[PDB]
Parts: sequence; C-alpha cells; structure tokens
Amino acid sequence: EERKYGFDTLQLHAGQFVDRETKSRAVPIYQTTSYIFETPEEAADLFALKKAGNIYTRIGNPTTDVLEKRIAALDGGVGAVATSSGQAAITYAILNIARSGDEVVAASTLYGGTYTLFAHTLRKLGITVKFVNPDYLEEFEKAITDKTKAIFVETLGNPNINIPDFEAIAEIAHKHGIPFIVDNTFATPYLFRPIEHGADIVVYSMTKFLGGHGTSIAGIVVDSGKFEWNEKFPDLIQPDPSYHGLIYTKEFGNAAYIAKLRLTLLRDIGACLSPFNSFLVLLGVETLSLRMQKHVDNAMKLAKFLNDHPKVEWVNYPALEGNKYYELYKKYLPKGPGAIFTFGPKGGYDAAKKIINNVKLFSHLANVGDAKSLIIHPASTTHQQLTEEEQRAAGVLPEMIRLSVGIEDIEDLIYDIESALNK
Amino acid sequence: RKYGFDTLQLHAGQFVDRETKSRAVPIYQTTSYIFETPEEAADLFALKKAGNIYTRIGNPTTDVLEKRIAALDGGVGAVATSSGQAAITYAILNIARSGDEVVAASTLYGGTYTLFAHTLRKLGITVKFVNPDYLEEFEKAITDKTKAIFVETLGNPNINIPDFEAIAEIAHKHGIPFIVDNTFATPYLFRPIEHGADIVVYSMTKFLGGHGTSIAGIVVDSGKFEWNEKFPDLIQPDPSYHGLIYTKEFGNAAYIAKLRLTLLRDIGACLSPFNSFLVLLGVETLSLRMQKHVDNAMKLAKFLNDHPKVEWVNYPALEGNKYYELYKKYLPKGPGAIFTFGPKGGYDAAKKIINNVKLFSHLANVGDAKSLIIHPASTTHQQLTEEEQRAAGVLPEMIRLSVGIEDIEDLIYDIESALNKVLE
Amino acid sequence: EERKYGFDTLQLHAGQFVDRETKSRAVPIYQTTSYIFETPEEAADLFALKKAGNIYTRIGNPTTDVLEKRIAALDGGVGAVATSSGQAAITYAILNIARSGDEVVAASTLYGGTYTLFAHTLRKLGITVKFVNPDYLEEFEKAITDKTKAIFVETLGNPNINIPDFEAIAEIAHKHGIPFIVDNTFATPYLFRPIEHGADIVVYSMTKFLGGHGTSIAGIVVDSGKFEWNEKFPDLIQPDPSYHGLIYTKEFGNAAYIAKLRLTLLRDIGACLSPFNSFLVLLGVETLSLRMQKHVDNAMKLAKFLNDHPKVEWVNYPALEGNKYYELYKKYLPKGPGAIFTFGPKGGYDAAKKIINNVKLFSHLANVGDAKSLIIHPASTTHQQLTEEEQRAAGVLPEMIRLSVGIEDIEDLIYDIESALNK
Amino acid sequence: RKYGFDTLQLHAGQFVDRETKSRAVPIYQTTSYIFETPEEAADLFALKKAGNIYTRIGNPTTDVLEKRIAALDGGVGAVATSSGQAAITYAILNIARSGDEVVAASTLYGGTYTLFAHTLRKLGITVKFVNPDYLEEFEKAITDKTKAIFVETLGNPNINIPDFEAIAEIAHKHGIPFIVDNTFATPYLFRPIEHGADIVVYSMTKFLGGHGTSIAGIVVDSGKFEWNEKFPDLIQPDPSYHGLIYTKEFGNAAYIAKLRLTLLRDIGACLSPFNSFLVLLGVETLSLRMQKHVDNAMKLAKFLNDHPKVEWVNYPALEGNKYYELYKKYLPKGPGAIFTFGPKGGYDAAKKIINNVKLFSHLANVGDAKSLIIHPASTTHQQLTEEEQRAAGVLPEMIRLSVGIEDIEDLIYDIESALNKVLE
Ligand code: NA
Ligand code: NA
Ligand code: NA
Ligand code: NA
Repeated sequence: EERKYGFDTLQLHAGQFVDRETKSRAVPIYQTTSYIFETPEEAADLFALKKAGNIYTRIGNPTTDVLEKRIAALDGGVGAVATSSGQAAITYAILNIARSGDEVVAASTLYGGTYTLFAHTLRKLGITVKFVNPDYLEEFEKAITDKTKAIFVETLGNPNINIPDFEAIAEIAHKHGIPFIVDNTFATPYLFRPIEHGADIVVYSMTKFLGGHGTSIAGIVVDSGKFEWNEKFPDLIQPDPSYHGLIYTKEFGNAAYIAKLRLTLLRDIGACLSPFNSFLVLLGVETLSLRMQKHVDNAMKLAKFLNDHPKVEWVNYPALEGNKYYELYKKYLPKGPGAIFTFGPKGGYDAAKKIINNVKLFSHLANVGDAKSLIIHPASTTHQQLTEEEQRAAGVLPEMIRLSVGIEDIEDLIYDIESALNK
Repeated sequence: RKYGFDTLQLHAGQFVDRETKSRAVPIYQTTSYIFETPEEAADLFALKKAGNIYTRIGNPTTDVLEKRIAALDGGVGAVATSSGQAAITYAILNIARSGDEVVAASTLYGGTYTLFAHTLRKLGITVKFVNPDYLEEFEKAITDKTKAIFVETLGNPNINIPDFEAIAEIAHKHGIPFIVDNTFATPYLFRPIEHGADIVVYSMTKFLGGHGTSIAGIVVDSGKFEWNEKFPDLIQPDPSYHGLIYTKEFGNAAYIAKLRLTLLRDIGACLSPFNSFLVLLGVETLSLRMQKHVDNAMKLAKFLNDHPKVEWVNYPALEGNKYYELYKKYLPKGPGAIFTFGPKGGYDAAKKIINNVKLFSHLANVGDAKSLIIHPASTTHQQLTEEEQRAAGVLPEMIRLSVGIEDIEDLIYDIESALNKVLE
Repeated sequence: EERKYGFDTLQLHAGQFVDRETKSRAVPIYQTTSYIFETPEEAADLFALKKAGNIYTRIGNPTTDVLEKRIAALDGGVGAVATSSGQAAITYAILNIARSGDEVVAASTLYGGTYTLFAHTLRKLGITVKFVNPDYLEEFEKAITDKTKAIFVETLGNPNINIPDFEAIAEIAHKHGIPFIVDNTFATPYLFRPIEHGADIVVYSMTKFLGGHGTSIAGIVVDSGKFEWNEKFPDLIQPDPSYHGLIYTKEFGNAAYIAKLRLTLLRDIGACLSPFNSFLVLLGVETLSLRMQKHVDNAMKLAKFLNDHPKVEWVNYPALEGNKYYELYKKYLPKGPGAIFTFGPKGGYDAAKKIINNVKLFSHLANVGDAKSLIIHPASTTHQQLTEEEQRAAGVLPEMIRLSVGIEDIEDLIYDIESALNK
Repeated sequence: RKYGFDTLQLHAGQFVDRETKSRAVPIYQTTSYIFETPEEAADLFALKKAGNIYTRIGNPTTDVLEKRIAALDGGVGAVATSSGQAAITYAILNIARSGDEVVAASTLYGGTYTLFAHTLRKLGITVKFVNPDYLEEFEKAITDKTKAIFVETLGNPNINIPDFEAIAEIAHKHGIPFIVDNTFATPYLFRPIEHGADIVVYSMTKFLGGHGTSIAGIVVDSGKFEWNEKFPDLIQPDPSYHGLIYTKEFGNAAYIAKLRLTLLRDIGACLSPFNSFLVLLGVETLSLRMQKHVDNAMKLAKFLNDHPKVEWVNYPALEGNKYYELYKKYLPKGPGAIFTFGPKGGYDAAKKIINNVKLFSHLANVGDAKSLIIHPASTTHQQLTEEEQRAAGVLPEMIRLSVGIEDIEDLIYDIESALNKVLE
C-alpha cells in the first residue's frame, strides 16, 4: 500500500534511494563512465537487458537515474531519459518515433532552437516537421498525414507564451494514433503536467526552470507510458535488430518509448547528461515548486506592472486579463502560465534595446528559467535563426523583450524594469 | 616555435581568465553568459562576434578542452560532445543528411557500428561497412552519396590499424573526408590528421579523459578538407544562419564551425563543462598515461602472447601481428593499450579469466587508467549479429584488455593468476 | 546612489559579478589552487596586501568570495570568510579573537560539536569556554572575566531550540567590550540577522539551511564590522608580526576581524572551503528565503501537529503557544523560529527509537537544514559526546527526537510522523 | 603479495560501491548518511560500528583518498583535511596542546612557518625552529614539552633534505613522533614512514593532487609510533568520547583515529568530497607525473646549473649540492621537482626572469602539472622576517621553480629565453 507523496515531497525524494554502500543522503555524483560487472554472465545479462543495472553512463547513470525518475514522478510518467540538453531531449523525443521520411506536426510557436532543429536539422535527416499555428486546432488536423509521427508543442510558446489547447491537440494526435509531445520547459511539472492533459511524451530543457540555477544544460524526455504504440511506430512494436529482436512494447510494456529512447538514441547518439549536471539539476528540482511558485508570483506581478506601465505598448502574459490564452492559462496553468512573458515597450525595437541595455538586475543572457531574472530580445537572439515569417509565426516581434522572471524580490525586478523604462 | 605535445596537453587552449587569473580551468558550470548590450547579443547570435552565448553551443571550460584536443591533433578546432557516440554522430551528421552514405570500416566499436547500421540508417544515412584490410573495399563501397570514410585508429576490439594514408587518398580522390575515430590512440599515439584524416573523433570518455569518470566526445576538424559540392551545407548558404556559408565565414574551420552551429546547437549533444574539466584533468597527463598504457600493454601483450594458456593475442605490436607494419608506420609509440587475447579453452576459459581477475576491472570502457577487461562478444559488441561481430573482429573467446597504468607486475600477476586457474 | 536590493535579490545576486572573461552568468567553480600573478611586483603586492586579488584558494577563492559576500550581504555584515565547516567557522570565529589563556562565554545550549569544540578542543588550546544557561542573562554577566573574548550563542539551541535574548546578551557582551558571536545556523539570515540584534560576528554551518541540500559541509564567519576592537583583542589592534606589522583595524577598518580571520586563521590553519562546496552552497543560498519560508511553514505545521498529538508528551518549538521562547521567537524570529524542533513521544526513549525507526520520509541522519526532513535522537547522536549534565544543559533529553523539518509536502511529513507515532 | 605503487595509486582504498558498481569513485557530495536504526546511529556515534556519520568526520570519497595515501605511504590510515595547512595544524594539534612544543626545521613552507610561529603560538604551542642541517639542533631544541619533530621532506623552498632517519632517532629517543611534510616528494619519491616518520602530512594541493585544482591536506599515520605519556590524549580516556582511549580502541591507528574524531570533527578542516575526487584523479597518475616532474626538474636544474646567467641552482640532485648524498639516500628517484636558482643580477634579474617566462606560470603553488615560478622572498615566505626567510633558505634573488610535466624542451626554452633577456 505505497504512499502517494505530494509534489514537494517528490521533487525532493522521488527516484532517490539511499545507496546501500555509503547511505549518503545526497545523491552521489556518480561521475563514472563505467560500472563493474560482477561476472561475465552479469555483463552479458546487462547488455542483453536480462538484468537491470549500470552498464555505462552514456546509457544510464545512477545520479541521472534519480533525476529521470524524479521528473517522471513529477510529470506522472513511467520513465524519463535525461539528455545533454533540451535540444537533445527534443531530438530524441522525435527521433525515437520518427525516421527519415516521417513527419511531425509542431506548433510554429517554438523556441528558435527547436524550430531550427525541426526546420533544418531534422529536415536534413528526412524528418519533415510541418509547422502549424497552434491557435488553430484545425491546422494540427490539416497538417497530419499518414507520415506524421507526433504533434509537438511547447506548453508556453518560447516566446509567444501561447498555451496550446493540450487536450484538444492531444485528441487530434490520439485520433490519428500519434503521440502528443509537449515541451514543458516553460512550466515544469509544478505548473503543468502535460501527461494529465493528453501529452504522451513530455520533454524539457532542464536547463531552464527544472534546473533553475542557470548552471547546467540538460534535457529530459518523459514518457507518459500512456500511448499505445501502433503500426505508425514500427520500431516500438517490431523486433529491434540492434537488440536481437527485442520488441520495446513487449519487453518494456508502457515504458516502450522511453526504454527505446535510452537503448537506441541515448546509447547510439549519446546525447547523455553528465551525472554532475544531473546532480545540479536535482538540486534545482529539490526546490522546483518553491522556485516555480516564486517565479510565477513574480512573473504575475511584473507582467501586471508592465501591463499598466505607460512606456509599455503590450505585455504578452496569459495571466493578464484579455490575453488570448487567459482561459487556457486558467484551464491548464492555473498556478500561473510560467514566469516567462514578453512585452513591447513604446518606442519599439529602439526602446527594447534601451530597456535591455539599462536593466541592472535582469541578466541580459540567452536562457530562461534561471532563478535570476533574465531579459533578451528574442528577434535578434533566441529566434535570430528564424526567417522574419518563422519569427512572426513563433510570436516573435521586433519590439519584443522576453523576460524570464526570476525569484528576486519583485520590488527589485519592478524597480529594475521601471528604471530601464524611464530611460 | 611550437610547444611539445606534453606542454600542449597541459596548456593548449588554456588561457588565464582575466577576471580571477585562475591557473586551473574554471568549471564554467553555466548555461548562459551576459550580453553587455543588445547589439552584442545580436552580434553574437549573428556570428558577427566571438563570445559565449550558451553552453549548449559553447562553453569556456569546454573550449579549453576543444582547443587542447585540436592542438594535440593539429586540428583547426574541435567541438566537444556529450559522448564519443555524439562526436561520431555529429562528425557524420555534419556532412551527411538523409540519402547519404558513409563508408566505414566494419572494425568498429559496437556502439559506432550500431549507430551507423541502425540509428543513422533511420536518419536515411546508409553506412556501408567495408573490410578495412582491403583498400579496394573502401573504393568499392564509395558511391556519389558517400560523404565520408570512417575508421577507428585501432578497431574496437579488432585492434586493426587501417592504412590511414591509403584510405585518406581514397576518400580524398572521391572528394570526401576521412574521419578517424582516434579514441584508442589519442593524439599522443596517433595524430590521424598527419596521416590523411580530415576529421578526428574521440570518445574522450576513454584514454583522453583517462580516468573513467566522464563520458565525452570530441570532433576535431583538421581544417584541411576542401569542402566541395558533396557537402552543400558547408559551401552553400545555410538558411538557419541567414545564408551564412561555412567555408566563406570560417574558412578552414567550416566543418567544425558548422558542427557547432548546426548539430551541437540543434541536437545539443553538448558536454558538461564539468566533464570538460575532468577530461582536461585527464588530458593534462595524456602522454604520461598513454606512454604507460602502451608500455604496459606491450608487456602484457608479450606476456600473454608467450603464455601456454593463451591461444592468441591480438596486438599490432606483437611480432607476426597482421598490423605490425601498420603499427610501425602509424603508431610507432605503440598501437594503443587495448588488445585482445583468446585463452585456450575458448569462451568458457574467457569467462573463467574475466571472473578470476581481481585487479582488472570487468566493466564496459577502455582507456581508463585502470586495467579493464571484458568479453566484447557478450558486451561491447553484443548488439552486433555474429556476422557483424566477426566483421568487427569480435571472437567468442576474445577477451579485450584495456591495459591500465597499474604496475605491470600486478597486471601480469592478475592475468597470470587468472590464466593459471584455467585447466590445460 | 547604489540600489538597496531585497533579501530575495541578494540571496541570488549578492557578491556575484559577471566575470570579465566569459560573462558566465552562473558563478564559475574556480576549482583552482592558484592564480596567475601578472608580475613579480603584483605577486609581491598581493602577498603584501597592497593589492586585492587572488593569491591562493586556501586564502581566498572567487567562487567562495561570492558566497562570502552573499552571506555577508544577507546578514548585513562587512565581510565573511567561508570555512570548510560550521565547526571551522566557529573555531575560527573564536580563535580569531581568543588565544591560549583566553575565555569565551558560551550558551550551554550548543550543538554537541560546538560544545565539544568549546569544552575540549579549545580547552586543549588554552581557551576556556565558560558555559552559561542562556535563559539567565545574569549567567553571561557572571561568567565574563577579564579574559573573556566573546559570548557565543546559537540563534536556536541545537537542539534546545532556545532563543537567547540576543540584544540583552549583546548588551552584556558590549558592556564588557567583547563581541557577541551568534551561530545563526538554525535560522539563516532569512529568519534572523543577528547583526541587527547585537551580534558582532555571525557564524553558520552553511552545511545546514544555508546550503540547504545536505550536499556540502561549509561554514562561514560573518563580521558585522560593528565591533570596536579594543585592548581585549590586541591582535586586531596591534601590529601583526606575520604581516610586517599590519594592524587589522588600521588596514581593514571595520573589516579588521574578518580580514584577520582570513589572513591569519584561514591562511594558517587552512579550514578553507572548496570552491565546489561554495558553488553548491551558493545554489542553496539562491533559494534560501524560499526554502527557509517553506521550512518554517512546515516546521510550524508539523510542530502544531505534534503539539496536539496524543502520542507526543511535548514539542519544543518556540512558535508553539506556551513555549518559554515564544516571545523571543516573536521578537527575534518572527518569520518562524527555524524549522528544527524537538518532541518527546509518550513512551520516552523507547517510543523515540520506534518513531525514528518507523519514519519512512524523514531521513534518520546527522544533519539539519536539509531540504529533506531529518530526524535523529540527539542524546545518542548529535550530543552523544556530551556528559549527561552537558546534554541536560544543552536541552538534550533521552526521549527527545529532533526534527529538521524539510520542504516536503507538510501532509507527507505529518503522515510520516503520524504513521511512525501510531507504531 | 602487495600491489605496486602504480597499482595502489589507482586502486588503493577504492572499492566498487555495492549500490551502483561505479568504477569511478563517486563524489559523495553529501553532508550526511542515513542511519538504518536509532541503534545504528547510536553505535556509529558511540564508535561501536564503522560507517558514515557526517562528511565533516568522514566521507566515502575522501575515505578512498585517505586510504590511498595511507597505502602509498604505508601508513595505517590518513585523514584528509581542507588544506595542507590544516593537515599540519591537525598533525600537531592532535598531539600538542597549549603549553606544548614542537621542534620544526626552520626550512619550512612560509605558511607552515607562520602557522608554527604565530597561529600555534597563540594556541600555546611553541614551535622551536631548528637548523635541520644539524641533528644536534633537533636534540638541543627538544624539551619535556616537545610533542613532535616536524620537517619537510624538501624544504619549501630551501630544498634541503633533512636526515630523516637520524632525526627520527632523535624524536623517538625523546618518545615523540617525527612528522614529515612530504608534500614536495609524495610517496612516489619518498615514503617518510620508511625512514622514521611516524606521521606524514601533505599538502595534497601540490603534487599529490597534481593539477592545481584542489586545496587539500592529509595526515598519514604510520601507525608505528607508540603513544606514551607525552601524548596523554592518545593513551588516556577522552572525556569527549566517554573515556575512549585511542590506543585501546584503535591500536596502531590511535593517532589518526583521534585526529579524525577530535580535530577533524571539532575544528572541521574537512576536505570536500569533490576535492577528494579531484585529488584522487591526480593521485591516479602520481607516479607518472612525479617521474616526469623529477625527470624534468633534473634536466631543468642541470640546464640552469650550467647556465652562464644563473649564479646558483639549488637542487639536491645537482653535483655538489649539500643535500646530494641525502637525495641519493632518501629521494633516489629525484629530490622532488621543485628547486630554486638565483640568476646573476640577483633579485632584479629574478624579477626580469619571472616577468619574462611565458610557459612557467607565475603563481603561488607547487606541484602542479604546470611549471610554476615564483620569488619566494616576496610571496610564499613574504610573511617571514629576513631572519626567518634566511633560516628557511629563502634568498632575495631566489626563484623557485616547480617543474611541471611540460616538454622539458619548452621549459628549458622558456627559462633560457627569459634568462637570455637578462643582460650579463
Ligand atoms: Na550594457
Ligand atoms: Na566475479
Ligand atoms: Na530502520
Ligand atoms: Na608579466
């Protein structure tokens, strides 16, 4: 009769077992490549997948395992695989179910890096990502073909801060027998558990809020385990010749996708996470709810402040009255639609430049989801790779300042942004 | 006036940071870097200015290691990756897209083989495995889709030494780069770029890192390969960078620039700055470790080669080894520190030995300071078919030793004691 | 006209400057022993203290410097020196102003380790620590002699959870021209800034709440800079022969004590903190307010829960109605008297053993101030070194369970402790 | 059947953790460790049971390093500390209380000298500095309060080699331990315990760690010293442990047990598990690095010893060096890799050289892989009076080189180029 722990317990404990050797309370940093095999048979068994155990950190690492289990536990997934980066998580999440010739439907409202991965890198690997305006559920529907393997959206458009109608998009995905992949980087499980809202697979840049401290690039893929792998995902339901005819759904049941992702993509492409990074991201995850609550409390107040400020044209934050995504925010992200939002100063690009140049507390850097408040001009930075049209479709605007509202004293954030605005 | 290898392994790429004057390479365990101005942020993203943008793309700790490996290999630049697998993936994906082919030696690390045969196959990249013993096979396998020839310096675990220069001439004849996975040699024992490689990849996990702590890969660009129409993504405007042409913007660093700006940035198989730091600590002693590794490997290989309980020992430096002359030509300091042997009594004896060694670590790795042992057929190359294993030089009785820097007398004793427990 | 940032901003930003080299937003881990000297003159200048700069990590490290400045900024001190441990902080805090033949007055209500340091280790170095019942201000007064160099108390007795009357004890210390040293480990600057309440010197086990994640042993000494070093502290006001007649108060002004502590004790005894530890403790400090707020919110609810529980004899938490320290809690620790408190089950030692043995979420380990909830029986563990009398005086009791209430879901903590109590 | 040094430096103290089977030593960056039961917690605190209690007291990563250094030195045990200074402090404070004396060579690292002369003096410990050249001075300085003789293996920066065995006989005659700070040699070059040391201390910061990353110290207990009435705290009930007698509970490990249980626990100059991890990575290559260090040092010392712009070179392995025979006797592999030289043109030339070297790192450290240079009189020993500096063998013109593992040709070139810039 196992205990159902709360989020705040899970973010601290989940996936974390006291190692039998040292009884270390902290998750050891298993900064190891390798692990002893007690016997040839055990080694053969580990590689044959006949026995669970550590083989090689590229495949699996006991530090990272904590983080994987922890995020899976927070999202309510069966499993997760940490990656070297959000981008690697996204890459893996797609490549796990999409091969050359396959298609993915993605919101156009993506982080520039995902957009580029989708538009360019995956394109070159024969994966055609069809970008849809996520505001138009029919566009998901229209873009799906026999070749579509997934719908991919961000919980909160980097940096459109649009909230896809997850359950509606999930319905579309599931109607077509394809998984719904939600990049939940902007929300974290604390603000949004996409699995509860139809996501089959959640990915994160753990770089951002999950890690929370701007220290560690990291990604993770969380498998809901909810998705029935069908004939559109032959590699999940057919003998994998690289594992002597292992069938992921047969061997791993509902964990097929995440098992495959580890056994195929993590192992083969090796976008593995450093155990050190895992450890640092774990230290972030330990305070995730606390951070995220402060982040969203601050984001609300900063967004409300900017929303009423006479030198600000607009503020794009779902929680602001009259935001297009307000009701989606209330439905899906009731704790607050993340802590990243955009605003357009009066004076446009030139005012934006001046603001970004005159904030002293906001950190002008390429990141979101640091405990520290971050500012950037997506058009020239995060989404610089996108064509004007792709930027436009990603919700990028020339005057747009993106704020990742940190957990600083809101009064300081307001003061900082106010002082910058008054210059 | 160039610094010697031993100096470079300690110093190359490592600058005293202007802030702290740290002698050690700081662990810049950061995601992000301040942009002084919106103009600077724009310039950085527009590649108008060098600087730190985001650790997925580049990191000053990792930069040291990249520059250092690039310096040791005599490459223009390098990009570190989360793993050797990612380095290999990136090395290929940088220049191969769906529809493309790569010619690879069959004598690969199982994981590379599997990446090539399966994962890349799913990305529309057909790796054609050739028998690297036969230069004609490289030539034969090349098509107008081939984008590279890929070999390991010393096949994991065949310990074959491709005829690098001859293979390089084939690649180059075909206007394709020769990629050498130099994991087993490190630049100390072999600098593939001096022998026709255009691109070197390492699992820095192995000897470069040397301590079994850190998964890491790197791709080193020789800078020598003239990217041609077979690599449009290097010589044609990149729509992801507003029609940047890598060869135009980066000259000889086109490949490695692209690899960072496209694959590292997009797929994000980035190395942890901490891993970079640890690998650096390995690299600092690379020549010392590798010299000891090879001194030990030779002794152990000689010991086992003479041993009444050992059927065979496969190490190029052993008299009569097929690859002996290639070892003399290409790895004169010693053909790495990994070799295989087959005990008399075959697989069963192999298991007894692996079970009986106390000092050798039974684990999946090579190129630890620690002596490692494994049975590749059931582990490292377990994913391969019998045929693939055979083509990879994996044999059922085969024990792979990664000869560490322990006291050779202990390693000999350990293996001797284990052997001397297997009945005649 | 520099900005007065809030606590939450400071815990994130204070002491942290973007390095000119890399512009890293995260505090680099300057895991270096050494630092380049541009010139013999610069090296000579650094060692002669004619120039600030990095010399050697044992003395100073730019990662640790952030943490030092940050804690100094949170406490409102002029400076801090991080140490390898709380114990080293305490050792240094004392040895910086007390030599063989000198005395210190300390509350008997100490962490066993401090008690032992005081009672034994310092005794052997000719420093006689006179232990007073801190409930009796007259006892501080009585125990002070010509030889007394300091009064030392914990903000919240480990594990008595007594609150000394800081300002009253400060008055006694200052009346005798000796500094008041407050071990603020249990509170952190978030709950209590001893410098605002008469402490001249604050020490912490940063191991505990400041670090917050149970990863890193670390201590720090924070100098208020408020204390006028007088003839009782010759080494602060007279030429230091180890620095060619440097006078700390002359060279360092109000930072004399902390400067000396670095230049003499840190340098000479070298209880220095790893830059890595500094980095990890910084990651804790970044969420300090958030953690501490959750900790105290949980501690209150758990203490209130245990305080009403029919299998609990007593709960010692200042914030519980009728606790002796309630008004001291309201005066000094209004945000909550830390998140560590003790309770005596009914059934005494035997029930305590059973509880400690049957908690599944509480971690039975020697630490406090982890994000994770911790449990231990001080009498047999943290204070095991103390004689029955010293334990008694430290507020240790045979039936006493000490809880470090973590930031888990209070419902889980309650459930855990309730389930343990019902066994 | 003992493992060789090279094996021990890689393996000693390192066990495969039962949980993960990590080959690498995990970084147990933990404060705390679960007690399975209140009984277990009680037993651990009551020292009825070995196990992990709290990282200030003991840590499984650090344990590896402690055991490893203890293994390399042939000690019973070791306790790592935050620094060499803390190791020295602990080594002394473990056996000296206020009122006690220590006899130390004057030829000390400035920081030790200063700890001894000032910090310990404030704790009522009178360190009597003797001229280690003259065995009689050790004898003369000993009083019934002396608790130890303390010397460095190779004086920082006098590079004098005490006559360890002769000094050990003096200490032992007086029933006091001989503590050798073996920082400059490491167990690879000198195992003081084999030459009469009872306690060895290191700055692991230096050669043991070898990479300039991590401040660390260790105290190694030979286990050989029979604690007597001059050490009541080792042979009398410890009131802090309910009358535990260290010699009774820990036998030959009394000292090192006490040091952990009293000084480490109470003063908490504990090493970061991360530092332990990094130092371990150094130690893994200790023999390799130290061999290269000494090979390089000899070459550099010979180069400078023959150099027309160098007045003197102080390195025991140089023909005519006062300590040559002691080098032959005690450090036959080479008297460490730190030496001094005085350029012709004295201090001014010294500054020119220090300013002019490009490869040598001007910084305060020794025993980095990197070659280091400094002017001790103005840096490392700056805190000492002229007299103390002189008694420490510090000279105004003196340049201390910590000869790294760079290519000797680069180091020679670097110093040659710098010298050849100083006018005759
Ligand atoms: Na600016
Ligand atoms: Na076995
Ligand atoms: Na139990
Ligand atoms: Na200079």
